[PDB]
Amino acid sequence: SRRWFHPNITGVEAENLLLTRGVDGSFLARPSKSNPGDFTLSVRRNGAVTHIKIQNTGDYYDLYGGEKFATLAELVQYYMEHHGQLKEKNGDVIELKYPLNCADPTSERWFHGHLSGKEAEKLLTEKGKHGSFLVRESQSHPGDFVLSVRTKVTHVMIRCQELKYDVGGGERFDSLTDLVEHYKKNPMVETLGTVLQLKQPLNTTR
Amino acid sequence: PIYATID
Amino acid sequence: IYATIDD
Repeated sequence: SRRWFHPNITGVEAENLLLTRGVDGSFLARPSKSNPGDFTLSVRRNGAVTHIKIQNTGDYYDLYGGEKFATLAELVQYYMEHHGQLKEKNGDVIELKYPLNCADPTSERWFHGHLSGKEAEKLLTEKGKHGSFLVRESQSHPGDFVLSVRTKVTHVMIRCQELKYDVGGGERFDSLTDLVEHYKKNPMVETLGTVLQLKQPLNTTR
Repeated sequence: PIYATID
Repeated sequence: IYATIDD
């Protein structure tokens, strides 16, 4: 879904993201803040940004009106491919032209992106040392991340809520690199005694 | 931060 | 199983 869906942002960050990284016609979808778990289409038109609410009924998606769809992606495809079907109060047409990609949280090499728990356990045991760590995306809680650490291998969920990064609680961090740097210096302790030392990175190989 | 409606 | 962290 990364080509157009941004799970950890807000209307405000979607605005900024569309106005900096985007062009007129650029759009993204995101969770709703005014009614979870609806979704929201944020769209850039003629230098400004408009937010459109998507209803989540459990059996379909729609725009509180109009056609209904099995998936969010089908709804988005529909309004990309049928022009004039999306009109403001003034009757101005809203055009969904260019999906804005969800960028990776960092460009450091210990970030592996899409990667499973098991793939992380393999790479780390058969190519890392004790205290070898990486960060990856969470498949159990999409939108979140995971710190994968050689010690056996331990996985720690990294929550991303409102652009903040924490390790389940404790200090919220600005960027994913702040959280990693901070926990190298000051090791975290799992609640079974084990200290998760981040000793050396296991970088991606390409 | 303004929303919209289509209908 | 993923691990928890308190403080």
